[PDB]
Amino acid sequence: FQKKTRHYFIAAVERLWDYGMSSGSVPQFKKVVFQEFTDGSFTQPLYRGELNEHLGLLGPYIRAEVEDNIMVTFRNQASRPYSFYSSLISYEEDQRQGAEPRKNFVKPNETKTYFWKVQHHMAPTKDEFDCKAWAYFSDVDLEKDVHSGLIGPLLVCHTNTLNPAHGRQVTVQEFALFLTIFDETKSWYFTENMERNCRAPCNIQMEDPTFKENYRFHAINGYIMDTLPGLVMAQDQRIRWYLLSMGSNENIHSIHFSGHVFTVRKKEEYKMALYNLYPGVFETVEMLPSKAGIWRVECLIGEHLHAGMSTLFLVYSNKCQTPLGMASGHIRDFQITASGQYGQWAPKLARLHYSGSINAWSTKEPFSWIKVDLLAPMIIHGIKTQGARQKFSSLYISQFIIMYSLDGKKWQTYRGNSTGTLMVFFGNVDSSGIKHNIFNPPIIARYIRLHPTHYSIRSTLRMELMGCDLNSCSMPLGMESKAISDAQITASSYFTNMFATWSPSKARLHLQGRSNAWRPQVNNPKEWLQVDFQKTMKVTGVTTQGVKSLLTSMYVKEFLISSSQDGHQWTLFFQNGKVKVFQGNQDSFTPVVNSLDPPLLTRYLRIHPQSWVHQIALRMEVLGCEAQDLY
Repeated sequence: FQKKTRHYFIAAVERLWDYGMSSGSVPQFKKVVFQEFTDGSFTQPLYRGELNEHLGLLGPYIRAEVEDNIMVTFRNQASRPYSFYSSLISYEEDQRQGAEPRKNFVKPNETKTYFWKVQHHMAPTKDEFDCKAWAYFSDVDLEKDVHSGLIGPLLVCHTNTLNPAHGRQVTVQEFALFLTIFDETKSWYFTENMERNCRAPCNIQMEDPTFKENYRFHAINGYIMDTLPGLVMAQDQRIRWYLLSMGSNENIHSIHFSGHVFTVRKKEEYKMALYNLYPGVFETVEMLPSKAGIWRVECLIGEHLHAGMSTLFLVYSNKCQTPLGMASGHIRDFQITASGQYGQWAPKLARLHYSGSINAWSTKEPFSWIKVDLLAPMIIHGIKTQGARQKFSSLYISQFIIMYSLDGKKWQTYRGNSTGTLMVFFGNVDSSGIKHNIFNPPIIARYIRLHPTHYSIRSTLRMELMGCDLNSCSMPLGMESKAISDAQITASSYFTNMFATWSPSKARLHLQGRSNAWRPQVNNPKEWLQVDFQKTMKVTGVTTQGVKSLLTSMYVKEFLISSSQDGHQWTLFFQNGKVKVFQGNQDSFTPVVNSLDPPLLTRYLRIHPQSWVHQIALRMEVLGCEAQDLY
């Protein structure tokens, strides 16, 4: 094993604070931020990827192991000079000095570089977790420059915990949360007060009730209206929260995650439901978010919640109404083929919460649709839909219909609970409106289409899909295991006397007994066996088999299948042309791998025998799963 020298090429620059969710007269503000750069030339702006966009408005992640080397090669690009400071900032030796000027000061365009051995002084212990949290910031004006925006996260971990892939991922997934009430009586804000807001209409509210940050900025970062973007994780892959509070002396932030419970190491580990974040207390805390859906982080201190802390997060997965991974799924998955175009393009980047100005789907086309391929047959319980924000303009989809496909070939429309002809969905009201439409129940698709019925200024959408897995279903549905009850299967008829009862309940793949299968009362090709599923299912295929009656051999050679949603009237199974002549059995044992070209959407599944051997006789199984459960 080795040690590593890990240099971070980092600078300070401005831009700042977009509001643009929904809730036009938005101000510009112009505070400072830390920024990662590529090298010593300081050119490439090191594009903040989907995996750390939550980080947004503060600095990048500086990271090391125990016996390691940390290096910062820093440039300042701003008006006030700033600096780089943290707890282990091991400055060495003495000098031919005048009472030790150990003052860190970094002038604009000058390059102050410093590097140090990270000793076990910063390190987590055996009683602790994989990695500890620390803060870096600017020490020049440590009152102002924390409100100025120079907040930074530092991660010190155990040896053999990081990767060649950068950072660590061994069942991890890490997010820093940065709780501060910001204020502009601090950093340079004179160059904001009469820069923007004022020209000839000015001279309104000096310091008297104008309090521009106590008008707004309760930060969980600085994307902090009631919403910040990239809090994206799996419901099993057990997440580490890096919770640091900063700011002034009221900046006690009592934070929780509704529906979830976390575990905090200290001496031993003990289990907590909310944490009181104190200014200068840098916490590391873990959870296993086994409640799938959509939640939020909030500071539960009354007044702080009611001015910008009700901030979302999203947990994808299995168990089993989970997101399908519009954040953490596929970097640029499926989209359209023609129906989607504005430069700022289609899915590609139409994901729920995704930040920036180039963000979401965007078409001024009356005949529009988007289309995801879920790569597999999948459960989809619902959809969260949301709009995007323009120049000064609110723009979303207000109504939509959904279509889906199981194959790629034959699509149809959708129909909510007894609704009418077509299921009309309500969309957003605004450019934020996380309108979590559940599909009451089902859709086993692979492909989903969203078509707008009405729009604002364009057909504009970003979204996330709910559901899970089936069970990835070349798996038995429950005829062998008997998850499908003996009450839950009827046939057209059954053969019964005294020595035998060949009831429909017995049509199971490997059954023994005297009457060990289904047989009808007489032998017709308009006969049938019917599985009721007490909820709506997907079918991969039907595995058929015959009977060893001790008398003679008995099996079904050829058959047809019918489906139904109501349970009473029947739409039957077709090829590309006429009905499907299914190839079946030849013996008293041996099961048949008999699957469907379109996989079947159905709650009611009927076997219709055609040709047989000696009598019609059936043992069987269904391969499949649900998706959801009715209409």
